[PDB]
Amino acid sequence: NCRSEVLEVSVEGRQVEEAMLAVLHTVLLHRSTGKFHYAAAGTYSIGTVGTQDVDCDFIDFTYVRVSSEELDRALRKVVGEFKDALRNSGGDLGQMSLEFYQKKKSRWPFSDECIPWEVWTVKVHVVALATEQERQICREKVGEKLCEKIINIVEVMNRHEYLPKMPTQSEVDNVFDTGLRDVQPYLYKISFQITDALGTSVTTT
Amino acid sequence: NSQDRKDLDKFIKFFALKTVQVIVQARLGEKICTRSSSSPTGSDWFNLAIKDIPEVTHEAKKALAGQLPAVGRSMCVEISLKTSEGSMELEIWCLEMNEKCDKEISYTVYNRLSLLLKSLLAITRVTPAYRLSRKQEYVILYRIYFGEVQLSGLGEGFQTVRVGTVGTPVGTITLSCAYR
Repeated sequence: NCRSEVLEVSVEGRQVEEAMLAVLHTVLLHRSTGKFHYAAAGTYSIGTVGTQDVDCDFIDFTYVRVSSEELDRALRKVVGEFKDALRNSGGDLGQMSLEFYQKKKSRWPFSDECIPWEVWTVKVHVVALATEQERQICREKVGEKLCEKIINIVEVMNRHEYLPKMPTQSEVDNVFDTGLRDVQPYLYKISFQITDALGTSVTTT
Repeated sequence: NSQDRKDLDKFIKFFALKTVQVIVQARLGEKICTRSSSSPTGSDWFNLAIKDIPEVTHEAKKALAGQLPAVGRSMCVEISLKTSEGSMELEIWCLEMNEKCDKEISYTVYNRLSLLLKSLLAITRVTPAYRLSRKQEYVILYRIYFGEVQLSGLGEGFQTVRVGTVGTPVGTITLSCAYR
């Protein structure tokens, strides 16, 4: 019964990237462990995860991410593709989604089914600014908002009970992404989507 | 005792030590950067690279005096600021132990404590005292003690951000922060 969480931020254009990187990394900070080194007997040792602070150029904000420079590009590139799509879409509103799934083996010939257990969606609202003062004020207020966002992500990280059980050695790529050198995230995929802004009903009001 | 609780009290002790480490280091005015490692040392607690500051460790053990958080006895880390005139309690981080016993629970606790430390790494950077401390005029202050959690020194209208909770056969640990 995959759990879903929705966030929303209102930023200037040149603030999208960092904003996105602050959310993703934060989530990926909680959804990753040290790299497993298995022994033939079945036991395994767990590596050590490093963390570092990222100061934002365009936001008055700092966030903690894992010290894996390949993960940082797996994020920066897809965030760059989303940032490309937003500008190409014109004056309309976009969103990115981060899903954590596990692989489940199915009998031949069926492909193994990816079952998601957790999905994080953040909706991006882009505002165009006109003066330099608006830019400065935006730099501070977006920082405060992102503080609230990280706080809520952390509280959700307690309100979520389920996690996949630890795999055995041959079972490990059904649960974890083992392609990185310095961190072992849960199996995840990041996609994005440019929304059509819809209306609000004049019923409850 | 049973060895499982020897390991559990060891886990709680080093979780408290690393908690103080993370908070104090998050108030030192500079950015923290530690490296990952596939061949770790025997001193990488909770699979995290958190370097111990020996002075912070000495004040943390001297405050601890050889005991652990329990029902009624909680570890607190007070971050304050003293102007050139001269004492605002900015935030008090609270490490509690609760009555409820998780009887349906050896290393699940270890991993949950690791995740809680990661949440602490995240939360310590989004409270106002962080960007207050990164621009230091002003000098940041820390003080570790057992509570008897004394809230009043902050002010009226405070709010509590809950870092997280972890369940153990001996009780549930609660890490939170009351900040100005």
